[PDB]
Amino acid sequence: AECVSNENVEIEAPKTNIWTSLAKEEVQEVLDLLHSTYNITEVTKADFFSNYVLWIETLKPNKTEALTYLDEDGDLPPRNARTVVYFGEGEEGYFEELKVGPLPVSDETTIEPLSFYNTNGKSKLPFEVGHLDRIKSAAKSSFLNKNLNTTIMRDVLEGLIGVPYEDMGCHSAAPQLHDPATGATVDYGTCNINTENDAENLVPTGFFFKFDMTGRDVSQWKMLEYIYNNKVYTSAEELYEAMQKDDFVTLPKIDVDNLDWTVIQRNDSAPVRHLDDRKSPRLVEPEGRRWAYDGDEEYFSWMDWGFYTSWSRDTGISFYDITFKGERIVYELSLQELIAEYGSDDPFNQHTFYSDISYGVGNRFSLVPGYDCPSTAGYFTTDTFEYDEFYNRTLSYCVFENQEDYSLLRHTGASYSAITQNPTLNVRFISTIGNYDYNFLYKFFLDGTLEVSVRAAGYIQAGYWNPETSAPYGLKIHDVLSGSFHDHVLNYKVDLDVGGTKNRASQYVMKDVDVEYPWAPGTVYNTKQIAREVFENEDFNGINWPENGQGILLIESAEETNSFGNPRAYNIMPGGGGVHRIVKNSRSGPETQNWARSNLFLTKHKDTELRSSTALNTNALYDPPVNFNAFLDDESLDGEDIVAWVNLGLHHLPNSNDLPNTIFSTAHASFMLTPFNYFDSENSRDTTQQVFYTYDDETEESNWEFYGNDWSSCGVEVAEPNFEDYTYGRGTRINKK
Amino acid sequence: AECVSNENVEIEAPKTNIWTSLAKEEVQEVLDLLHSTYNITEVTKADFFSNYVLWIETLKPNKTEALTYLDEDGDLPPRNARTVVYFGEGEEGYFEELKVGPLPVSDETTIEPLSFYNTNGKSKLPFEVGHLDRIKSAAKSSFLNKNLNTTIMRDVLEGLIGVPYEDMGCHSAAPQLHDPATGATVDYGTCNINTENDAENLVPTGFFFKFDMTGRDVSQWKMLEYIYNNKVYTSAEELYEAMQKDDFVTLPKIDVDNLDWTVIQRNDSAPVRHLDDRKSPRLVEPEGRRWAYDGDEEYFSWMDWGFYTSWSRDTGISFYDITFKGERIVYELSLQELIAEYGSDDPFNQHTFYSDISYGVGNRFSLVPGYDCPSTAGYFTTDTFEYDEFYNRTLSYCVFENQEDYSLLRHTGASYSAITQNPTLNVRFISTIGNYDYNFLYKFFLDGTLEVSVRAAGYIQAGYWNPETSAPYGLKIHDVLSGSFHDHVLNYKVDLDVGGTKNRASQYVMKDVDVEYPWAPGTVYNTKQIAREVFENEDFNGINWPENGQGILLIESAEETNSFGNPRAYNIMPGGGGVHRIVKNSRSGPETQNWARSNLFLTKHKDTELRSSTALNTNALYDPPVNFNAFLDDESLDGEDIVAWVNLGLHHLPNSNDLPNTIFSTAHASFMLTPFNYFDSENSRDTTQQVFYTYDDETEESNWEFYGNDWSSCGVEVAEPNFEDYTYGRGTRINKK
Ligand SMILES: *[C@@H]1O[C@H](CO)[C@@H](O[C@@H]2O[C@H](CO)[C@@H](O[C@@H]3O[C@H](CO)[C@@H](O)[C@H](O)[C@@H]3O)[C@H](O)[C@H]2NC(C)=O)[C@H](O)[C@H]1NC(C)=O
Ligand SMILES: *[C@@H]1O[C@H](CO)[C@@H](O[C@@H]2O[C@H](CO)[C@@H](O[C@@H]3O[C@H](CO)[C@@H](O)[C@H](O)[C@@H]3O)[C@H](O)[C@H]2NC(C)=O)[C@H](O)[C@H]1NC(C)=O
Ligand SMILES: *[C@@H]1O[C@H](CO)[C@@H](O)[C@H](O)[C@H]1NC(C)=O
Ligand SMILES: *[C@@H]1O[C@H](CO)[C@@H](O)[C@H](O)[C@H]1NC(C)=O
Ligand SMILES: *[C@@H]1O[C@H](CO)[C@@H](O)[C@H](O)[C@H]1NC(C)=O
Ligand SMILES: *[C@@H]1O[C@H](CO)[C@@H](O)[C@H](O)[C@H]1NC(C)=O
Ligand SMILES: *[C@@H]1O[C@H](CO)[C@@H](O)[C@H](O)[C@H]1NC(C)=O
Ligand SMILES: *[C@@H]1O[C@H](CO)[C@@H](O)[C@H](O)[C@H]1NC(C)=O
Ligand SMILES: *[C@@H]1O[C@H](CO)[C@@H](O)[C@H](O)[C@H]1NC(C)=O
Ligand SMILES: *[C@@H]1O[C@H](CO)[C@@H](O)[C@H](O)[C@H]1NC(C)=O
Ligand SMILES: [Ca+2]
Ligand SMILES: [Ca+2]
Ligand SMILES: [Ca+2]
Ligand SMILES: [Ca+2]
Ligand SMILES: [Cl-]
Ligand SMILES: [Cl-]
Ligand SMILES: [Cl-]
Ligand SMILES: [Cl-]
Ligand SMILES: [Cl-]
Ligand SMILES: [Cl-]
Ligand SMILES: [Cl-]
Ligand SMILES: [Cl-]
Ligand SMILES: [Cl-]
Ligand SMILES: [Cl-]
Ligand SMILES: [Cu+2]
Ligand SMILES: [Cu+2]
Ligand SMILES: [Mg+2]
Ligand SMILES: [Mg+2]
Ligand SMILES: [Mg+2]
Ligand SMILES: [Mg+2]
Ligand SMILES: [Mg+2]
Ligand SMILES: [Mg+2]
Ligand SMILES: [Mg+2]
Ligand SMILES: [Mg+2]
Ligand SMILES: [Mg+2]
Ligand SMILES: [Mg+2]
Repeated sequence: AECVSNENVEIEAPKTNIWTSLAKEEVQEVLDLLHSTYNITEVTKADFFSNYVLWIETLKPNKTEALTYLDEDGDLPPRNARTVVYFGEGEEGYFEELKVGPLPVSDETTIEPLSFYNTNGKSKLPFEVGHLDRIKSAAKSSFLNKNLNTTIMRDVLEGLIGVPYEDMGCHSAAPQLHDPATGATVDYGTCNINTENDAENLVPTGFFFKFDMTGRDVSQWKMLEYIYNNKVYTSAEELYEAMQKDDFVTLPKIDVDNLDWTVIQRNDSAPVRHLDDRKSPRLVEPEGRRWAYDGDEEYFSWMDWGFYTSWSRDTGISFYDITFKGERIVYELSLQELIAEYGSDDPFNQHTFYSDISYGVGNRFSLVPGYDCPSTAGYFTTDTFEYDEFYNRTLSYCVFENQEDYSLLRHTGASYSAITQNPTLNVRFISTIGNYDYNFLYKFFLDGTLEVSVRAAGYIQAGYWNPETSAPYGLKIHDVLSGSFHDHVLNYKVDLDVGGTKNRASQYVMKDVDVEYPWAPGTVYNTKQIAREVFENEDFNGINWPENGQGILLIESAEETNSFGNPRAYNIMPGGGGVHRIVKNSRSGPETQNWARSNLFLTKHKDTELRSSTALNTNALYDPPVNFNAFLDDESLDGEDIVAWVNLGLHHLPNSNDLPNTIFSTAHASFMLTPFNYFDSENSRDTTQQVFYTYDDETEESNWEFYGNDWSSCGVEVAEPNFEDYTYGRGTRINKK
Repeated sequence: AECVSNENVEIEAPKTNIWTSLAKEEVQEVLDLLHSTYNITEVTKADFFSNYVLWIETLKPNKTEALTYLDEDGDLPPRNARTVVYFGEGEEGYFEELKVGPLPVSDETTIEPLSFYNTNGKSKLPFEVGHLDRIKSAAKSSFLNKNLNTTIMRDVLEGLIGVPYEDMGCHSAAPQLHDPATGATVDYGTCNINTENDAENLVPTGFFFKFDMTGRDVSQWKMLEYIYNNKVYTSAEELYEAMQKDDFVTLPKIDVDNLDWTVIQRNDSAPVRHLDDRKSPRLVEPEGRRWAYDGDEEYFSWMDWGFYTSWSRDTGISFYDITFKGERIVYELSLQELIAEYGSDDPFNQHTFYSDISYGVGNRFSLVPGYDCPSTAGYFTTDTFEYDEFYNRTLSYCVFENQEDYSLLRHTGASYSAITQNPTLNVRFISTIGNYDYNFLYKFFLDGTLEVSVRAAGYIQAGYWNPETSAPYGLKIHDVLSGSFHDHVLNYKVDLDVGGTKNRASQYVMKDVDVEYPWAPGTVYNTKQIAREVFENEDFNGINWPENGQGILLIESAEETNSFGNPRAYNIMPGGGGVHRIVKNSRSGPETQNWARSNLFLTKHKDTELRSSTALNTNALYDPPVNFNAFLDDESLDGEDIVAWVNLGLHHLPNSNDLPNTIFSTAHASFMLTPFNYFDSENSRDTTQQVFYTYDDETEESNWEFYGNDWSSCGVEVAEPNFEDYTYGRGTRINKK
């Protein structure tokens, strides 16, 4: 017979999602007010001397006002926007962050400089250290074409590289290099062979350059150097003349006629593996979906968990008010930043230290149904605003229930077997940022554990292989290609509030010790002990996971205990990828990413310490809007609202197993938040997704208790995914405007 | 319409499984020959002065003869049995290992002392350090009853504990403590309250004792001490008299009337979570099974992988001749040992250092269909022989194809999206050894990566909570219960043969370094580099995973390279649980478990270094059959057949989340073996389980390429698991005898 079908369930959220992105109408009201207050130019007509709007987004509520609303019948917090506007109308240009609110627009609405979350106390970001925005990108591109497409440079480039200028693409290293001592801003760059399949990163040419881009007048910008085979030339003419001499060394050129090694998808001439003409397995829901949601509030419930989601252009998804069995465990869980920091012999890769939130993690592409998420997933639409357009992104994140490949627990003994299944709620989004594809997963378990993970895939940023200098910095993975060495590091703000806001952070340290026991006087034993140590103060050094795993890190309630006197706690448990930066002192990130140097940091919660990086950090090398180290000022954590800033990372040394692409299976990092004396007992025991088998010794009869789950054979339709809902591109745009 | 069904596929193995367990007929021939050669007593009639047979199993072939057979058209290696026989007919008793072969029995068959794989050079294990076999267990049990069930001790026990002798169970700590300097063998013990649900480990009484069990004449065995509240009494009478004094302290007694906190299975009075009245998700195979097997040879194929399995009483499953795309990567992969080493204030837990292979990992229970493995799993029968009976164990291990919850790789760019699914082959067995349930998984990926993992669940071995002394060694997790601190450590023999047997082991060390580049003279940069270092010699210290993950460990072919000159290699990549023992010098395991002190060891392959522990190790504290450290003798590894002995572990400090049972989700350890320059490229690209989506900019049309996989909706039957095949117990026995 047919399996019993049930419909998807919707619920009403306990409260309003006060963290949600601005509605289209709210964005429009703000943009309209900006246009009536200032002389705003459309981005498509703008230059460095115009004013124009970049960003308009929710300025999220402060925590005390949010908690009063959620927990104590408080007023809705004010609805405010953060906007970022470039002002070029003055003697000097700058970006300024402005607060617009409250909303909706009324006679109470104002526009004010906004800086409370910037540790440097400034609303204004100087032009020299400005955002690499559409206007600056276009200016740089035009400048490079002006220099590289001369009669002489066309000849130089074709001579060295083997293809004409039209067949390559030249571009600039990030971040830019502004020197506050001299005022100069310089930048390096390289060229890569053009491909039809987005594989430019696998065909770097080894031709480099350096330019001065100081000031808002591009007529004063100048090429400083051309660099090739580790030699520096101070003009096109010098390099051209050097190339005419008999002693000139041209390094091996890329074979542009044979690029099949860069292609990801199956060669349909390839043999099929045995049985690969059968479809692989599918997850199904025989009795329908087991999580519920409020569509308007983006509030989700599953097996006694509840939470709200929010979306930003900078970072993608965040979670607020994460509750389990009716108690908040985490106020805010939010990815903060992702860096990719390269080491190299060459002046492009050695100057690459990406801030992915500067580019945007939340302004990318839809998920591919059936492949990126299981076919049983539900999909959600989010939005952003950039440069005069509201972007609606369908299939932006997905929610699905997995059946994990192992049971949650079991035991066999005393003539019974008791086994509990392990269904999990899963929230995923994937951000493809140029060459990289980052896969973010949040996995919730029946006992109250949550696992946060990331996997990376996509094309690597390789480098040109110069046998004389490249070997310390990468493996030779193709004829003229190095797998350039880099660190990925990701910061998560984990605002645990265990048994209320007032908490303590502690560690149980494990050690071997020699002891004598009262029951064997005089006999020394080498044994092992625990010792609880309280993290009394913010530690500038952060916390690194202990050698040989010899410690357990807790966030404890300051006052609440379980029935046996233990502080209610959650354990922050590292999984794979518990690594931080190798490099200590980067010229490409002196002060911009100071959270990335230890595994984790504990701080006192502050509304002014909203975020560990900003989209405005990356080029502001010495005076970024947020210098994370400002948070670390030795404050007591001993009965305080604590935030853990937890890092995941990978030291990536690409090899053959990264061509044509890196794989997600071995590029993985995760951590868990797991109850530790948070209850009196383990709290999955109430699930019905378990079996109790008993055997009677006398009667020789077995009994199976399935707790209302009928495992009898039944028929289902294995449904086609919603492929028709997937359209390529970075969201549907509506110009405002 | 209905999904297209296909039948399970069977294949013929390339060769015979020369590692397989003895057939019933082979065991019978050996037992018959032992009975005709020696005076053998049935185990049920045996004592310490009898001779009797314990074990009869395959003595696996040596490696060179195996490889000649597999690869070079060699003869089948000789078919031999290892037997272990207790001989008590002499002046002193001992166990002896004997080789019986070749088989089948003929005039060529002999019986010889067997010791080549014992580093101590002995076939004979003295009685004092003997196996804790059925005969010795029975003698100890009888001795304890003789002492503890006297009129005086019945009164002492009821007075201190609160229930009569009939309502408790008293038992001995493992290992025993034999002192070679004096010849004495002693042992500690405790008592636990009897339960109906195998939860005795949650109700330890805090009553301890110590006895001398030296020699084969039990009439000379003597109780030495009773220990209670950290006080030592040298007789029952002394303790009884102390208990009559007004100043005697009786510690708080267990509440035996309220033990519901020990119960695993659902309380059907408990509320149901929202939507838990719907069945959780199921994995299905819409087009049938995609792995094949040879049922007689226990040879398995999946997506270009091949391997044979073997089963032993000591360790469970092993893998031989693991091939990927027609090349052997691993000759032998075999779990070797699992230890559980406790630290405590009390003389039971402090003297607990289990060797789980002494008890047997491969002589346990069947898997529960649908719960222990997915419903799409296939199940396999294995066998053992112990104490006159051949045991056939159905549902002993399972094989299934998972769909992992994340794709293997993807990329979006240049108007396409390319995503590859991540189906994996999975081989599981579960060994429930008393209180512990160990879940072993071997997971194979499309690119040639394999992941080895373990998860633990079941009841903890807790201890009595004495407020005066217990706190350094555990948390108070119930009214009179400590979560005793312990290490789990597991050893795997990983005989990688990368591009042949002759290999090198290397590490790429990662470090930050200050450098000056030729293209910026005089400017110092702090960057990062790699350096390849060869492990030239066996290192007595072993290898511990590097701080901050700053290294990659390889097994390289000595001679074979890929097309870019890199040695073909596999990377041994740690996942979670990359920990080793905390304790350094245990009185309960001085020389018996010397592999457990570092994360991994590399040695030169030897047939005499078959195994890192034995079932005969645990009580032989100073002179075990195998002392692992004997393998570490500074031999060159620089172009040699290398074996990696890889450890997984957990430092377990039980908390509330371990009552009533530990959970598998957070008690996890794993490592991966992943290709590293082993090919020229990443080798999943030929799978059909991928999609290539393209978008045409001009025509505004999308195209989907599914490589022959039809995702159209189709009907399937979701089948009932084979629950009828699950019978409780540790295998069906046939007495031989
Ligand atoms: C959320 O909490 C933040 C941080 O406590 C609040 O920040 C405060 O915002 C006000 C403006 O609304 C700032 O006042 C301004 O200060 C400048 C500089 O002295 C002064 O010139 C202006 O006239 C104005 O008074 C205030 O400095 C700032 N506090 C901090 C510590 O930076 C914010 O108001 C809170 N948000 C909401 C919605 O309540
Ligand atoms: C597999 O390899 C092992 C290790 O190389 C071989 O072990 C050898 O086994 C023979 C017995 O079959 C041992 O010979 C005996 O030595 C004793 C002691 O000196 C002697 O008294 C006996 O008369 C006999 O010669 C030999 O010592 C042992 N080698 C080592 C290094 O321990 C084993 O034979 C191989 N198995 C197969 C099936 O070929
Ligand atoms: C607005 O700025 C533009 C130049 O960006 C200028 O031409 C125009 O006069 C300004 N508008 C007003 C009303 O002054
Ligand atoms: C580069 O110069 C060539 C001729 O010298 C011209 O045809 C082409 O349009 C130029 N490219 C760009 C992008 O300006
Ligand atoms: C496809 O396979 C053919 C034949 O093996 C090979 O020559 C070619 O390089 C492959 N093409 C691509 C695009 O991968
Ligand atoms: C965003 O997309 C959703 C789903 O298609 C739709 O309901 C909503 O109206 C869209 N918003 C706008 C203003 O386009
Ligand atoms: C075998 O041993 C038993 C004692 O275990 C003894 O009674 C018997 O005489 C022995 N058999 C022979 C044939 O000597
Ligand atoms: C213990 O002694 C009691 C009486 O003193 C007796 O009834 C019981 O059978 C004894 N138990 C055992 C296991 O010998
Ligand atoms: C079952 O639930 C009842 C009511 O909550 C409780 O009193 C009892 O202790 C539970 N029993 C078991 C066996 O867990
Ligand atoms: C072991 O069990 C399998 C499967 O039930 C069966 O085919 C085989 O005959 C059994 N072996 C013996 C000798 O009982
Ligand atoms: Ca907090
Ligand atoms: Ca602080
Ligand atoms: Ca080897
Ligand atoms: Ca050696
Ligand atoms: Cl300012
Ligand atoms: Cl090339
Ligand atoms: Cl949906
Ligand atoms: Cl302590
Ligand atoms: Cl700066
Ligand atoms: Cl011997
Ligand atoms: Cl109790
Ligand atoms: Cl089966
Ligand atoms: Cl090197
Ligand atoms: Cl010994
Ligand atoms: Cu990478
Ligand atoms: Cu444990
Ligand atoms: Mg909205
Ligand atoms: Mg009011
Ligand atoms: Mg208002
Ligand atoms: Mg509503
Ligand atoms: Mg506060
Ligand atoms: Mg067999
Ligand atoms: Mg012959
Ligand atoms: Mg023969
Ligand atoms: Mg056959
Ligand atoms: Mg050899």
